[PDB]
Amino acid sequence: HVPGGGSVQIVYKPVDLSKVTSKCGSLGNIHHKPGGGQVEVKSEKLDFK
Amino acid sequence: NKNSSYFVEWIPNNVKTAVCDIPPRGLKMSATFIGNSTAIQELFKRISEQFTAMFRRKAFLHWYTGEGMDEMEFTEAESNMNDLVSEYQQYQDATADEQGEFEEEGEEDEA
Repeated sequence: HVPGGGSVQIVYKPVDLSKVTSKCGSLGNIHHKPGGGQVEVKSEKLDFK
Repeated sequence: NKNSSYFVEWIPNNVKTAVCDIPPRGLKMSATFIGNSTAIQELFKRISEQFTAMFRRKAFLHWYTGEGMDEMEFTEAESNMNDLVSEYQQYQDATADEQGEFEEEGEEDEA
């Protein structure tokens, strides 16, 4: 007989962050909205016709 | 007369007086001030820049939409806000002096 055991394997496994996916509201934007209307439309020059 | 730079030029005689017989307890005379100025455009700019800082990135919005708002409701309130702060700047540096009028252009030929 040959004594000294057979063989036994270690428990060890590789690791990864799985390309995981979540929500982001901030990622959906790069630009701001244009301004409101700064201009008068009511004014009249009061000509006596 | 002292503040001609801070009264609007197309509004003559800007002040509404009132002169009550009865001053507050303890004061021999007093007065309540009330002013409507283009200067308040700095409250509305401050609100709306601080609003955009939460809003454009959608900070704390789930607390409002979770009650039942939508982004549209924010959009209607922002559309009013951008109009109201513009309605200030529309009257800032507006004058009593008259603006001209124009014709149309767009025509040319060989000679």
